[PDB]
Amino acid sequence: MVDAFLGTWKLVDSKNFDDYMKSLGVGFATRQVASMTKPTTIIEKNGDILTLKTHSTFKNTEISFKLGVEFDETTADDRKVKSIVTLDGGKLVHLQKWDGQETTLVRELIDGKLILTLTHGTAVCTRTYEKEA
Ligand SMILES: CCCCCCCCCCCCCCCCCC(=O)O
Repeated sequence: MVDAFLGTWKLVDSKNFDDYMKSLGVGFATRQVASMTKPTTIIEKNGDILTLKTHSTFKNTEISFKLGVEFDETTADDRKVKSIVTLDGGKLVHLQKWDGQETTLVRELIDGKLILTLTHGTAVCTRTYEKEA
């Protein structure tokens, strides 16, 4: 079940985000500001429809999806992708596909913290979120 993921979460640690963003071709100036941004992520559910909000002073996104059903997405860096999110080994696994490329955004609860692992190419970023509410 998804239920321990639900709520409001704040970024408290980030490792290799610049490498991940550079791998996606994000420009230097956007990486600069993103490296100093601390987002809030809000995860809500209504039945098997999940809504994932990511808020900040820089960029803001919102997606809604049905678990295990593909959806179109336009990412914070303006990639137009085909996406699917599923529970897999108790993790929320978000797979984005575009132009034959793939990136995964994997969320796992470890000791009450939500660990977001971002993989594109060889770049692996780990971001740790702490529960606000
Ligand atoms: C909405 C805020 C996202 C994080 C700061 C802006 C970064 C914009 C350029 C890179 C976007 C890459 C895809 C989205 C990464 C999501 C990271 C996260 O939720 O912590």
